[PDB]
Amino acid sequence: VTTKQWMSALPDTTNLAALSIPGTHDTMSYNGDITWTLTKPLAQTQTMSLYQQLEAGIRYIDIRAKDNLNIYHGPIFLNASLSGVLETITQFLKKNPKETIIMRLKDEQNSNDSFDYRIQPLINIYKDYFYTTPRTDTSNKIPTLKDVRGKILLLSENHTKKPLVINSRKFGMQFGAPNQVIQDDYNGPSVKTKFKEIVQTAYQASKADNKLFLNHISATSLTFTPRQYAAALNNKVEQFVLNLTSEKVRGLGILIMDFPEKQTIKNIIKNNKF
Ligand SMILES: O[C@H]1[C@H](O)[C@@H](O)[C@H](O)[C@@H](O)[C@H]1O
Repeated sequence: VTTKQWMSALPDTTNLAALSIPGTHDTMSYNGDITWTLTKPLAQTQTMSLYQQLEAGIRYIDIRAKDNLNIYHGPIFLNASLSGVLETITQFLKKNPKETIIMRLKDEQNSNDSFDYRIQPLINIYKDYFYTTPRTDTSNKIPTLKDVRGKILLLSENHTKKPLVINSRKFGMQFGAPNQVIQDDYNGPSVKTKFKEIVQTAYQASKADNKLFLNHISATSLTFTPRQYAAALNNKVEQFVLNLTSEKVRGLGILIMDFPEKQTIKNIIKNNKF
């Protein structure tokens, strides 16, 4: 099967939590302004553009914005807007209608509630492309592929600490909600330690089927760049996944990476059953 349409080949009845999904950390940090090129080794986390990542099989993206609706990496402008991102993602789903995309949307200045209101008009323009439930529904249950076909599962992260509610509909769910387990030890861990946490989280992910696992392979430190961690960790993660596939262990959750190589993404995909 093609990496461009790998989810379409999966059974409609499969739960989102039962899959091994390749994703990218700080998805848009593959280009940026002058400050971006000056701090390139510290800030860059990807080489492939958004459309290229989607075509390569990535189904989980990490978009970080500010109330001006532009994409940022802290104080660094990434030469992209949320509209441009939304249009790209939406075009991909229109072309490949069975795929689904998990999208973490973070506010870079978590000090304001103005982010929630400002993004609403833009998100509303693409309402037909978002997985949505009624406001009253607090079921929190993880959807089935049938329900998210050709749609975006939004994971909101901002000051309000609540899910994006536009009109009477609740858009996606809250990032960090009780139905998702997150491993995000980014703050300078040793390679050995980081690997243990990745492996432990993947192990726990296999035993459960009622929660979403966001397992970050990514990290930084004052003396080790994202590029350096990826070069050490990605291959180790890849071989671990290859092994588990032999033991018939599937549904490892969302493996969120920096600088993922095409072959690595394919092997994570192959962990699912077709
Ligand atoms: O710099 C970190 C890092 O990128 C983590 O992966 C992300 O989850 C945190 O929100 C962010 O502050």
